Amino acid sequence: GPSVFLFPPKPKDTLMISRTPEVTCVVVDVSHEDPEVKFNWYVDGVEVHNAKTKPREEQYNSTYRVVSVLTVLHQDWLNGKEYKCKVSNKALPAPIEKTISKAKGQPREPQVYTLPPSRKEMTKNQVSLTCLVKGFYPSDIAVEWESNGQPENNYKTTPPVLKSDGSFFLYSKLTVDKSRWQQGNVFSCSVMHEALHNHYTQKSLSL
Amino acid sequence: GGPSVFLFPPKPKDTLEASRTPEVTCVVVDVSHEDPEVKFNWYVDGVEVHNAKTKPREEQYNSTYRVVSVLTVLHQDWLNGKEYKCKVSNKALPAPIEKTISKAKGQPREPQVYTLPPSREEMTKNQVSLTCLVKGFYPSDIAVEWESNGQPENNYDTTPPVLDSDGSFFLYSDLTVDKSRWQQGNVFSCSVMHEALHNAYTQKSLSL
Amino acid sequence: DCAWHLGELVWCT
Ligand SMILES: *[C@@H]1O[C@H](CO[C@@H]2O[C@@H](C)[C@@H](O)[C@@H](O)[C@@H]2O)[C@@H](O[C@@H]2O[C@H](CO)[C@@H](O[C@@H]3O[C@H](CO[C@H]4O[C@H](CO)[C@@H](O)[C@H](O)[C@@H]4O[C@@H]4O[C@H](CO)[C@@H](O[C@@H]5O[C@H](CO)[C@H](O)[C@H](O)[C@H]5O)[C@H](O)[C@H]4NC(C)=O)[C@@H](O)[C@H](O[C@H]4O[C@H](CO)[C@@H](O)[C@H](O)[C@@H]4O)[C@@H]3O)[C@H](O)[C@H]2NC(C)=O)[C@H](O)[C@H]1NC(C)=O
Ligand SMILES: *[C@@H]1O[C@H](CO[C@@H]2O[C@@H](C)[C@@H](O)[C@@H](O)[C@@H]2O)[C@@H](O[C@@H]2O[C@H](CO)[C@@H](O[C@@H]3O[C@H](CO[C@H]4O[C@H](CO)[C@@H](O)[C@H](O)[C@@H]4O[C@@H]4O[C@H](CO)[C@@H](O[C@@H]5O[C@H](CO)[C@H](O)[C@H](O)[C@H]5O)[C@H](O)[C@H]4NC(C)=O)[C@@H](O)[C@H](O[C@H]4O[C@H](CO)[C@@H](O)[C@H](O)[C@@H]4O)[C@@H]3O)[C@H](O)[C@H]2NC(C)=O)[C@H](O)[C@H]1NC(C)=O
Repeated sequence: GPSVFLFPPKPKDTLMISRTPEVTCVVVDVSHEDPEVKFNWYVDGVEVHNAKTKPREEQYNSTYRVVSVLTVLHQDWLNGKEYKCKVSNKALPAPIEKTISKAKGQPREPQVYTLPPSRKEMTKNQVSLTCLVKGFYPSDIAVEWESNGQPENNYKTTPPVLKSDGSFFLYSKLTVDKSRWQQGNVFSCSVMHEALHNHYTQKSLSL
Repeated sequence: GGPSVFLFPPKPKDTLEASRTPEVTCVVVDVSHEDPEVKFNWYVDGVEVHNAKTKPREEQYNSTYRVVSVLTVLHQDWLNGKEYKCKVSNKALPAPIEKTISKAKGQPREPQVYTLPPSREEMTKNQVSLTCLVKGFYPSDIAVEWESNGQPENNYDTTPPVLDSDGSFFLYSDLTVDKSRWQQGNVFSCSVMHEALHNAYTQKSLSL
Repeated sequence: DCAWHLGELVWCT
């Protein structure tokens, strides 16, 4: 019958106190005949009652997709409390239970370095500004670029790569006009990660 | 249902290094026990070829067999864009399954290769990172290595390619070395293999 | 000790 998938909140939502993180319990292959689903939610084995069901959606293979959403607290999440979804349905001999938590293990702090473009790059119209973020754990991170308090348009971040010491690294590349670089403009690399002080840090780069 | 086919390319490094063996790889899965026989036909630009190596049935212990056929390609042929077709026949399919793969199509672009020293800030630690930025290349097939004094440097990690906003690709490679070695002035080299470079090869040095 | 990100509040100790 139905299958259950449990999904974590977005990294930023857990890190920014001004945002609302949520775990999502997704039930697929719910039938046209027994469409009723009952969710039970537990936080470290203690039942909570604040979840809300999203509107039910019919798929093309004519099953329903049924979804319960639970608001979690930043620090509970960050402290690694366990969230359990219990799904009941008549097509189901017994209820299905899935459990989610933050990635297990001792967090490690992102070492963050800015790197100026190569001299050999000064030939081209555009130069590359490089932010190296390394030795972090877990891999939940956000990395953005800014100048004079404004987000920069043209940058790309590599996905996190697992190093052989068990931590992650990535690089973010900012592409700007040679002028802006050359005329002293200050650019900033911003990182969010649970293990940074205030989940934040900012490193700057200019000529 | 019936069998499913997956057709895998050779490794970029394999297609770029003459001493290496590039292979196209046709994998048939979900072969039943009651109908285990599988026929492979291989084509290169629509012309059938006869020298693929097909391996015996492999028991998967999940009610199915897995069967693999491996085609060795000529480097120059993969590099010049020849198409490779795997056609798979089995009694549980209504019709045979054909899959085709080739090198990505698009105007090849030369990789810009820039080396970047460790940050001043990194000098408080045992080990520093040496960076190789490789950008603007197309297609995404590429290989990156590191060396110092004619000897290979193994302690590195390279990001997969990332699609850049101008439709070209970039990646970075981090060679991580004992700080002492950097401070000595020791010369390190970033090596890049890619089709659009002269000699499919380039070497940019990095030192103090 | 508050960190802010583009005018948006991240975290205070
Ligand atoms: C009938 O049809 C349905 C689906 O309908 C079809 O969908 C596709 C296939 C179309 O082409 C059409 O045919 C149809 O419309 C079938 O339902 C599917 O069943 C699969 C199981 O058979 C199931 O596979 C499992 O998926 C997991 C990942 O799912 C992700 O990612 C995919 C995209 O990659 C996405 O489609 C899913 O919806 C889901 O997306 C995530 O949702 C979460 C929760 O909402 C999001 O995060 C939250 O959301 C908001 C943001 O908006 C907020 O931030 C919240 O705080 C946050 O929590 C998240 O953003 C989404 N991610 C992405 C990437 O978009 C896999 O992990 C899982 O793998 C695991 O389990 C496997 C076992 O099956 C193992 O093999 C494996 O190793 C792992 O253990 C599965 O692969 C599909 O998800 C499911 N599809 C959908 C749409 O629900 C159904 O099967 C079919 N029935 C039949 C009989 O054919
Ligand atoms: C019964 O079991 C089999 C066997 O599976 C194993 O054992 C079982 C018991 C389980 O434990 C499995 O986890 C085990 O793997 C099951 O067979 C599987 O069926 C899947 C389909 O249901 C199929 O999924 C497709 O995978 C594609 C990628 O496959 C990669 O990557 C996975 C890891 O992600 C890896 O497991 C595969 O082996 C394969 O790895 C690549 O293999 C090639 C070939 O060797 C390598 O290329 C060669 O490498 C050599 C060196 O070795 C040399 O360099 C050659 O030059 C070179 O060609 C390559 O290096 C390997 N890559 C990596 C990273 O290792 C996906 O692309 C594909 O995606 C598609 O899926 C959907 C549509 O189908 C779409 O959503 C999507 O768009 C894509 O189109 C599929 O997910 C599994 O690959 C397949 N596994 C194997 C081992 O064959 C079988 O299903 C199961 N049946 C039942 C009923 O239970």
